[PDB]
Amino acid sequence: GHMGNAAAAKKGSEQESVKEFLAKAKEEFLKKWESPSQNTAQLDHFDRIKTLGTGSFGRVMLVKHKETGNHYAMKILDKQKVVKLKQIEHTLNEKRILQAVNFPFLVKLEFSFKDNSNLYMVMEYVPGGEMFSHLRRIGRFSEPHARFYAAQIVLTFEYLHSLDLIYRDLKPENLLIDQQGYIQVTDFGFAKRVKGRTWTLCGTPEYLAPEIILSKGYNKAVDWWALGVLIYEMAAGYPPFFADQPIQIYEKIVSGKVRFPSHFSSDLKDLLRNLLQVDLTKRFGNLKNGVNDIKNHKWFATTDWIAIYQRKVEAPFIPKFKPGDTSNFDDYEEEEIRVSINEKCGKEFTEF
Amino acid sequence: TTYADFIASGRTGRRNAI
Ligand SMILES: N#Cc1cc(-c2cccc([C@@H]3CNCCO3)c2)ccc1N
Repeated sequence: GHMGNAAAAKKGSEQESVKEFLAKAKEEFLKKWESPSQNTAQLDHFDRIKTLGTGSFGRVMLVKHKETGNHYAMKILDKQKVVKLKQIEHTLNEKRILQAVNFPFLVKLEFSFKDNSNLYMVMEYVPGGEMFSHLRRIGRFSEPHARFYAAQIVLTFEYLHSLDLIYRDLKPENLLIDQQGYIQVTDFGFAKRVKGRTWTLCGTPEYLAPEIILSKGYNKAVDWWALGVLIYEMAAGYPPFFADQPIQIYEKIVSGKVRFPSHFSSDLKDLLRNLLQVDLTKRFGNLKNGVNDIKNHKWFATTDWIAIYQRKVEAPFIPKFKPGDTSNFDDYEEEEIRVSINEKCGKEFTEF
Repeated sequence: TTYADFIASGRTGRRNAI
């Protein structure tokens, strides 16, 4: 066989220890999921510094806590705009997930609160900015560098899926790099508690699994497809399926054909063919052996999963350290934060 | 080349969700 007695016993023990960790982590998650934290700071505790990102319903700003001097990233959502754009459930769900999860590669919600006009989520500030910018600048990551990031996503999805959470938003734009070179996942606006199947068309074209495109009910295996897309794009510098228009992207995704750069190792191509598998009965992460088919793949043979979790592996890349430096985020026009004398949409946001 | 095709796609910047 592939393993002698010592190696097989070690692997079996490791896999049983994962089950034990996940059972405890579920218990902790469910307590916070059923009794969420609310109203843990207020706006005048913070000085606003600068905008790190903007969207249709709000913005993320660097702020400084006046007493500690600590910097945070504050997501500000205009209650009236959230209602108008039909994002009440997504907004409440994102905050409920963030306050309940706990994992070293998931961003931490330090405070949350609301006022007459806005909802506020105060999260850790992650000064390395988005993986996206680093990837486009460097061009592509070497296989060991891509693997270091991929291993963190594998463990994060193993954790989230144990909680029956599907993520549905994986892409370099949604992965931040911290000062130690490790990944932080921040956006939970498309995540959903799903024990079985779900049906919403959501995600980003390049990262959509075929079953989403084909308007099927789908499950957590869409996240493993997305992992394949991410690994490919990290190692190649471009994603496996692209075109001028989304419809042409979708034709490629559903086709069952993927092509690889000549510098990809055979081990990498084998992993990617098993992740980017259209046939759900064959896709890694969706078989009887679950996440272990991925973690035990030859491409990950050098990965010490516990050392990654414990953050004891030396990262391949440390973003330039300039603690409130914003250099790894884009520049945006600074608009004011207005708070009305009258409470807006109170009933809709009671749970926030 | 594939890289040139990627540039030609116009989808090298940050991608929006559907
Ligand atoms: N630090 C930090 C931090 C930054 C963001 C953030 C920064 C830029 C853009 C975005 C959003 C959502 N993903 C990409 C699309 O626009 C989020 C979110 C949480 C954070 N804790």
